Amino acid sequence: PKGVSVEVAPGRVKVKGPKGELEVPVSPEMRVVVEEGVVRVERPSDERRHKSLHGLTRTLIANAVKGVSEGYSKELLIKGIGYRARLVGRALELTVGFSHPVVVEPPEGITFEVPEPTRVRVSGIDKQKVGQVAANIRAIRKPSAYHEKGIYYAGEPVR
Amino acid sequence: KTYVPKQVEPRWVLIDAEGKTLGRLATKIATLLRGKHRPDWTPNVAMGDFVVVVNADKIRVTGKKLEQKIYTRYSGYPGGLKKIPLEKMLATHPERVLEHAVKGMLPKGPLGRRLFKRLKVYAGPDHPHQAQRPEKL
Amino acid sequence: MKGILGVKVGMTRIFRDDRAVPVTVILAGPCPVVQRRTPEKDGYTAVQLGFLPQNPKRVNRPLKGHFAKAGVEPVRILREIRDFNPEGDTVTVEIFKPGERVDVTGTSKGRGFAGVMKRWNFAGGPDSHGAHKIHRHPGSIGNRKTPGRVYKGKKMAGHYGAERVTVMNLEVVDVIPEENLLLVKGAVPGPNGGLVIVRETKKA
RNA sequence: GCUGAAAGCAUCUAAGCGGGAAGCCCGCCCCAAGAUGAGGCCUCCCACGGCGUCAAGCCGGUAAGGACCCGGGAAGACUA
RNA sequence: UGUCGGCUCGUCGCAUCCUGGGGCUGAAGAAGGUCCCAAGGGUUGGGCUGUUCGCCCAUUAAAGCGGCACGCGAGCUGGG
RNA sequence: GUGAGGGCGCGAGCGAUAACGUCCGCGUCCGAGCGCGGGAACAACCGAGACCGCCAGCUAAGGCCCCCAAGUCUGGGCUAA
Ligand SMILES: [Mg+2]
Ligand SMILES: [Mg+2]
Ligand SMILES: [Mg+2]
Ligand SMILES: [Mg+2]
Ligand SMILES: [Mg+2]
Ligand SMILES: [Mg+2]
Ligand SMILES: [Mg+2]
Ligand SMILES: [Mg+2]
Ligand SMILES: [Mg+2]
Ligand SMILES: [Mg+2]
Ligand SMILES: [Mg+2]
Ligand SMILES: [Mg+2]
Ligand SMILES: [Mg+2]
Ligand SMILES: [Mg+2]
Ligand SMILES: [Mg+2]
Ligand SMILES: [Mg+2]
Ligand SMILES: [Mg+2]
Ligand SMILES: [Mg+2]
Ligand SMILES: [Mg+2]
Ligand SMILES: [Mg+2]
Ligand SMILES: [Mg+2]
Ligand SMILES: [Mg+2]
Ligand SMILES: [Mg+2]
Ligand SMILES: [Mg+2]
Ligand SMILES: [Mg+2]
Ligand SMILES: [Mg+2]
Ligand SMILES: [Mg+2]
Ligand SMILES: [Mg+2]
Ligand SMILES: [Mg+2]
Ligand SMILES: [Mg+2]
Ligand SMILES: [Mg+2]
Ligand SMILES: [Mg+2]
Ligand SMILES: [Mg+2]
Ligand SMILES: [Mg+2]
Ligand SMILES: [Mg+2]
Ligand SMILES: [Mg+2]
Ligand SMILES: [Mg+2]
Ligand SMILES: [Mg+2]
Ligand SMILES: [Mg+2]
Ligand SMILES: [Mg+2]
Ligand SMILES: [Mg+2]
Ligand SMILES: [Mg+2]
Ligand SMILES: [Mg+2]
Ligand SMILES: [Mg+2]
Ligand SMILES: [Mg+2]
Ligand SMILES: [Mg+2]
Ligand SMILES: [Mg+2]
Ligand SMILES: [Mg+2]
Ligand SMILES: [Mg+2]
Ligand SMILES: [Mg+2]
Ligand SMILES: [Mg+2]
Ligand SMILES: [Mg+2]
Ligand SMILES: [Mg+2]
Ligand SMILES: [Mg+2]
Ligand SMILES: [Mg+2]
Ligand SMILES: [Mg+2]
Ligand SMILES: [Mg+2]
Ligand SMILES: [Mg+2]
Ligand SMILES: [Mg+2]
Ligand SMILES: [Mg+2]
Ligand SMILES: [Mg+2]
Ligand SMILES: [Mg+2]
Ligand SMILES: [Mg+2]
Ligand SMILES: [Mg+2]
Ligand SMILES: [Mg+2]
Ligand SMILES: [Mg+2]
Ligand SMILES: [Mg+2]
Ligand SMILES: [Mg+2]
Ligand SMILES: [Mg+2]
Repeated sequence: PKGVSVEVAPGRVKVKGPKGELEVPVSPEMRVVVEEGVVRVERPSDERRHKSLHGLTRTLIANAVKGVSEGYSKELLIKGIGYRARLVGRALELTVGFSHPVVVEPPEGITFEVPEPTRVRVSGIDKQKVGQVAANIRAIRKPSAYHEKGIYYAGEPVR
Repeated sequence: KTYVPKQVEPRWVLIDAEGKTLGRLATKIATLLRGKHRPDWTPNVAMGDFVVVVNADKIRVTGKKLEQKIYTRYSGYPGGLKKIPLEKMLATHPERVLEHAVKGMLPKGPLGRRLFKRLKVYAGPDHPHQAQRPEKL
Repeated sequence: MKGILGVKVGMTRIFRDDRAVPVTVILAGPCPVVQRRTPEKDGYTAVQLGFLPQNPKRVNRPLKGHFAKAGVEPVRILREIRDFNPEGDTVTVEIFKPGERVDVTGTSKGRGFAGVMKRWNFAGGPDSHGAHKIHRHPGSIGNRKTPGRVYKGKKMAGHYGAERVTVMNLEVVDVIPEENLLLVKGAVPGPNGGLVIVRETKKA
């Protein structure tokens, strides 16, 4: 929680940092206890319903802090002969097998890059934004259940 | 020989809306539309307050009602039953929700219709600032 | 959103390159904008087009005052094209260029009290093997005790035609500014000498 | 499928988010203000002339306008 | 309270025949199997028999099932 | 006069531990109490046996958020469908 700038509102919480800042709407019936060089969260009870809500806001904010701490990002392996990505301007266009080569928009708050036609990272301040866009690309061509083609993460082949 | 009331005068009200529970609000509202709060009350006459609601768009409702609570509406035609979820209503013309909720709690006779006109519903707030705007809660 | 009034004159055919093309001759005669319709004080956007000149003898109506409040020659007929704000003067067949495509409205021919046979292209019954008093008749129209009534919509004999009809996506073949003629692909409602509005399509 | 707790892990879910059907809502064509909750815009006409004091009425004349009648119509049973 | 079948006109259900979407597959691909979502619309012509039903000929995206007094005789037919 | 009875609870046969089915036994209500309150409506389920009158009063079942009389009553739990 260094160089961070937490804050508090009715339901949400702010988190400022080198990277920027993000809204972090969180549990209403929860405590957003701000300390010196640290934050915190406290639940009004010990119910089955309460427990679940606690940990969420716990992590949720921590990732918010982590987001502006350094920022998230993810790999992307392009297997298969033709298949290969190409960063055109801000946006990613990548061929794979469709006669028409797919082009992908560059969403706000996210910045992907092709360090090589067989690699694509996706840098972002939001663990959420990161997560979707990652899969979005993989979706463009799931892994071939019968071979080894199309997008992949850092997870084993399908085979 | 019981007292029969004479020609009174409309008492306009002005109810809020935001936060208030749909059902619970309607309840009170109608009991104003009928005079049933005013001791000088009488069935056959019709002399309840001119209720005016504002910011009905901000009516709250418990549970999954926003999704589950569907309205029906049967056009005379075949397959003409057209249903509509609470969401969609509040999206589009919202006062509509509060309107019927009340309507459904007014007596079913002609003056029951007469009583409905007495209700002016909105979402702004701000009505046509006639004269009386005696806020209530 | 282009739009312009006209009258169906009749129809024949012309030859594109070396292949014949059936066409109806609309006449989108000069139309003076008589009033603009803005949200500011109308709630919606549109343009009151006028069409066809008129002798002030019938215009005795204070309509003269309407035409006056816009300095226009009193026309005979005027209808609005919606969501179409031109420039402050007069529309021509010129709004349309060859190759464009148009939707066209008109009042279909009046077929009066129609037989269900024609009104709804039914099929009635046998010209032969019996009954003989039910040839062009509709047959059953319901069921027993349940429902016990008839659907609001039931196709039954009645007034057919003389209704409002819009036909979609006609291509504007030719346009002769010389004499105010629109040339479309034939199929257009109303009878000759009939009134008809014409506008841009919805291919997109 | 993302982010994610209860439940140190894991989970598409419980808070929340994205993807997703000839289907739903709209969009397209027709009707539609008897939508008595009778809408709206442009223009035109405009005071009493006589009984009703008080009140909403009543009477013959009026305006802008309309109607009747007649000649007709790809409108039409009739009417419109 | 007229009874089968046909004819006319249909309309509703969905336990889906086709087209749309999806998981699994003993899914390489193509094709198929099976389950889940999904009525919007579609669901042919003839031979035989009173027929319903069914067999058959030639096609189809498919030639779904069922409710509506086994819908429908103040609509028709009248082969049974 | 009646010698078609009917439903409900209970106890049996028949029935298929089906039927607004049937056949006996005990009771009951309708029949004849389709008069009154409750149950949305409804012979026989719950309440109750209408001599007539009253712009009086207590209660029965049931009910007291609005249509609809009367508590959005008090206190302690549970349920998120
Ligand atoms: Mg760093
Ligand atoms: Mg990094
Ligand atoms: Mg990186
Ligand atoms: Mg980086
Ligand atoms: Mg307020
Ligand atoms: Mg929602
Ligand atoms: Mg239905
Ligand atoms: Mg529809
Ligand atoms: Mg207002
Ligand atoms: Mg005028
Ligand atoms: Mg239009
Ligand atoms: Mg439009
Ligand atoms: Mg022009
Ligand atoms: Mg005969
Ligand atoms: Mg004969
Ligand atoms: Mg005959
Ligand atoms: Mg005969
Ligand atoms: Mg005969
Ligand atoms: Mg019949
Ligand atoms: Mg009926
Ligand atoms: Mg020119
Ligand atoms: Mg000229
Ligand atoms: Mg994944
Ligand atoms: Mg996590
Ligand atoms: Mg456990
Ligand atoms: Mg975890
Ligand atoms: Mg959720
Ligand atoms: Mg979206
Ligand atoms: Mg979506
Ligand atoms: Mg219209
Ligand atoms: Mg109109
Ligand atoms: Mg309305
Ligand atoms: Mg004068
Ligand atoms: Mg005077
Ligand atoms: Mg006087
Ligand atoms: Mg005449
Ligand atoms: Mg005539
Ligand atoms: Mg299904
Ligand atoms: Mg099946
Ligand atoms: Mg399918
Ligand atoms: Mg395959
Ligand atoms: Mg499959
Ligand atoms: Mg025989
Ligand atoms: Mg066949
Ligand atoms: Mg059928
Ligand atoms: Mg049967
Ligand atoms: Mg049957
Ligand atoms: Mg039959
Ligand atoms: Mg007969
Ligand atoms: Mg018959
Ligand atoms: Mg028959
Ligand atoms: Mg014979
Ligand atoms: Mg024979
Ligand atoms: Mg015979
Ligand atoms: Mg006996
Ligand atoms: Mg007995
Ligand atoms: Mg007895
Ligand atoms: Mg007995
Ligand atoms: Mg029994
Ligand atoms: Mg007795
Ligand atoms: Mg009774
Ligand atoms: Mg009952
Ligand atoms: Mg009785
Ligand atoms: Mg009784
Ligand atoms: Mg008392
Ligand atoms: Mg008591
Ligand atoms: Mg009690
Ligand atoms: Mg309590
Ligand atoms: Mg309690």
